[PDB]
Amino acid sequence: APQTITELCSEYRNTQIYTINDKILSYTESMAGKREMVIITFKSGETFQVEVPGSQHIDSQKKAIERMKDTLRITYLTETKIDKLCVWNNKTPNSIAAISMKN
Amino acid sequence: APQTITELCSEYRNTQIYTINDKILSYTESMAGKREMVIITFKSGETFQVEVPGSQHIDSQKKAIERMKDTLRITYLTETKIDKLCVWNNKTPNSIAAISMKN
Amino acid sequence: APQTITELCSEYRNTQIYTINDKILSYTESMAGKREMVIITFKSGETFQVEVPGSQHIDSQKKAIERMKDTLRITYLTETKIDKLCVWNNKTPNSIAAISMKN
Amino acid sequence: APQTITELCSEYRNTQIYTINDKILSYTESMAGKREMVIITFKSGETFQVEVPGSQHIDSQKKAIERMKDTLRITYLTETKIDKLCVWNNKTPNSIAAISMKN
Amino acid sequence: APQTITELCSEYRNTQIYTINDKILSYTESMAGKREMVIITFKSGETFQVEVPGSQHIDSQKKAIERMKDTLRITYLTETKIDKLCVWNNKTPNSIAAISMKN
Ligand SMILES: O=C(O)c1cccc(O[C@H]2O[C@H](CO)[C@H](O)[C@H](O)[C@H]2O)c1
Ligand SMILES: O=C(O)c1cccc(O[C@H]2O[C@H](CO)[C@H](O)[C@H](O)[C@H]2O)c1
Ligand SMILES: O=C(O)c1cccc(O[C@H]2O[C@H](CO)[C@H](O)[C@H](O)[C@H]2O)c1
Ligand SMILES: OC[C@H]1O[C@H](O)[C@H](O)[C@@H](O)[C@H]1O
Ligand SMILES: OC[C@H]1O[C@H](O)[C@H](O)[C@@H](O)[C@H]1O
Repeated sequence: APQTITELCSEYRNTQIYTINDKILSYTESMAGKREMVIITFKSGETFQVEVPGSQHIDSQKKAIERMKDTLRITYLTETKIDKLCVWNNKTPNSIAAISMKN
Repeated sequence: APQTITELCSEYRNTQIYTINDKILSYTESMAGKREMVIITFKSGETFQVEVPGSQHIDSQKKAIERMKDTLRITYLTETKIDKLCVWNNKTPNSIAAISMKN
Repeated sequence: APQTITELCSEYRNTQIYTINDKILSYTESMAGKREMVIITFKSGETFQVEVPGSQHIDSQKKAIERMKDTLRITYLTETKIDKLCVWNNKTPNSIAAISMKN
Repeated sequence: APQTITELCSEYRNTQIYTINDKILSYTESMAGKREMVIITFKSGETFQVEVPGSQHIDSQKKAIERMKDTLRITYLTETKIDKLCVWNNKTPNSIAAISMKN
Repeated sequence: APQTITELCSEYRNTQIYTINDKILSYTESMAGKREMVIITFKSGETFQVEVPGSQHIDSQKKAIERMKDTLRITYLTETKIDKLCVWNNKTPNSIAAISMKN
């Protein structure tokens, strides 16, 4: 298995690493139908989503999507610095595939 | 996908944005049959609900309804300021579609 | 839907509101067979349970019973003040239907 | 239903209350197959388990076993003092049936 | 049942104890398909994973894998010191079987 977020991210096409090195500025959560998602922003203005679960996801990703949203909320609330995001860049806002944090 | 709670809110009929800019003043949770819901209030006097799951909701909203209640509870306990609420105004009290928090 | 805990409580038979205006004094949780329940007490001497799930509950209450136990635990741990409890008075100890918190 | 951990523990024939009055010293968690369990210790040296699920349990205990492990972790992390443990003392380590905490 | 992580770790082939005695340096979480996993690192240079669920896991391990990831997140966020890890050494990076914390 990969040993770093960059190694993992490189296994996928249409992805890139953002080096965030910052805490989340805003957290947005929606339960509206067909928009069941989370959006985060940083003081850089950069904005990222956890996508609504769809047919682009395999069954094993369903729990992992829910976990990713749990992680972003608690990351927001604790003011924890995010190090990198691995994101798909074929989505607007770019879509999170993985996150890393260091202290 | 939308980039902000206002953009997302505007995709739905019968909604409006409340700019709260404040922590939750009271949190109410019911496990009484047919009233399995959460109600929050603010110092300003406003009251909002997370509706009981019902036939107006689509399957994808089930998990998101539960997440929203989770979010409201930890937001309350941590005295986290809510920025905006996207609510449906055809319900009494108005019904939460989305929330945002800024730091 | 109701706007307050008292409104909600009054929709049900065999209920009453206790005004607690205090943090939980003690929290007890059991995984013992037939006694899978939570008990809370207050310095006033007042004791309440979340009932063991049973045939008196409907399916929409299953998640909500688990949520209520979750809420009592974290409310205890954080020394959060409880405003009111809606309880069923045809159980001993009285059984929690709904809870509100407010400082 | 019981109103205290003592009353509850008295309904079982191989149980014992351990008066702990202390925070958890160590927390151990395993996901190893057939050893999916939690072990806690205290400075007194006293060691306790949440048993692996099996035929010593009835179905109603399954969610409660997961809850109890959730409780021990957050109790450990928050340095929360445990008052009492009701345990089955026919197991090594003694097996947790219920927990109480007071402040 | 085992009374310590050391005893437990000894019941498995291809495992060893790592004495960590430190907080986690970095946390990585992926929801990318076929890489739904968590990676942790320490200042010692060691890297460990919670494996992607797979045919090597038995049904009783599926909730325990999710729990372990939950534990690693909150341990990271709270700067909690890890005592030992029981890991499988037939995986790269080595795969977490059990964790102990004291502190
Ligand atoms: O999500 C939509 O596309 C939608 C379409 C038509 C009505 C609508 O709102 C109703 O359902 C929501 C919950 O999804 C809420 O209860 C509103 O009060 C309803 O009007 C949403
Ligand atoms: O929720 C109702 O409309 C209802 C109907 C009949 C009985 C009832 O209360 C009983 O169940 C609650 C749990 O939902 C509690 O155990 C009471 O003690 C029971 O009487 C509610
Ligand atoms: O003594 C009793 O009344 C009693 C009832 C049900 C189970 C029980 O203990 C056994 O099961 C628990 C877990 O439910 C635990 O493993 C004990 O070690 C078992 O003896 C006692
Ligand atoms: O697994 C989710 C992933 O699925 C595909 O790879 C898409 O191209 C991405 O944009 C993303 O949605
Ligand atoms: O239970 C998980 C465990 O399963 C097997 O025994 C493998 O050999 C280990 O590498 C580990 O993956």
